[PDB]
Amino acid sequence: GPLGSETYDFLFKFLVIGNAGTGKSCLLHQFIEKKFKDDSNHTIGVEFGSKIINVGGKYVKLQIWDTAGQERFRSVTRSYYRGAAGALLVYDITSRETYNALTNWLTDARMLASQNIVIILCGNKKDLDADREVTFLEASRFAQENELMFLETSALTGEDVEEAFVQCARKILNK
Ligand SMILES: Nc1nc2c(ncn2[C@@H]2O[C@H](COP(=O)(O)OP(=O)(O)NP(=O)(O)O)[C@@H](O)[C@H]2O)c(=O)[nH]1
Ligand SMILES: [Mg+2]
Repeated sequence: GPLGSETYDFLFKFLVIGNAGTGKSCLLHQFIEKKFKDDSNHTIGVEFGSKIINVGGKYVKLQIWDTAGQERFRSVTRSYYRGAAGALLVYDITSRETYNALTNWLTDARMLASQNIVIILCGNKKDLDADREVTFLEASRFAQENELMFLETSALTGEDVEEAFVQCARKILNK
C-alpha cells in the first residue's frame, strides 16, 4: 500500500464519533477488514484507518479517525473535526443514554468542523434486537429533523457498514 501504488481522485477526512461502547471501532474494523473485531476494548485517544472506495466511477480515499468516546479523551480528539468532510455519528440501539447524547455530539461536530459537515447517523448493534431501547421510528425522525442521513448497522454481522461510509462520501461529492 505505498503512496505510488494507490489510485484516487479525492481525499476525504472522516471521523467516527459517539458515546463510549457504541461500536465505533468495530465499525471501522468491519469497513477496513470485513471482520468483527474480537475483544474490542475502549479506544485510547484515537485510531486511524483508510480505504479507497468507488463512488459513481470516481475513486475516493477515506482517511478515517476513530475517536475515543470516553470524556477523558475529549481534549485529544478536538483536532480530528477540523477540516473533516464527513462523520459517522454512532449510537447503540440497546442503550438509550447513547441516543440521548446525540444532540451534544452533533452540536460539537458542527461547531468544530464546518457547519456543513456531512453527517450520517448510525444506529449500531441492530443485531441485538431483544435489547432494543431506541425505536427505528424515533431515530429516523430525529435524523430528518436535524438534516442527518440515517441507517441502522451491525458491526458484528457487517450489515450496512460499507453503505454508511459510501453514502456519506456520495453526499459530499454530489449535491
Ligand atoms: N452485538 C454487537 N456487539 C457490538 C457491535 N458493535 C460493537 N459491539 C461490541 O460492543 C462493545 C464496544 O465496541 P467498540 O467498537 O469497542 O466501541 P467504541 O465505540 O469503539 N468504544 P470507545 O469509544 O470507548 O472506543 C464491544 O464489546 C464490541 O464487541 C455490534 O454491531 N453488535
Ligand atoms: Mg473505540
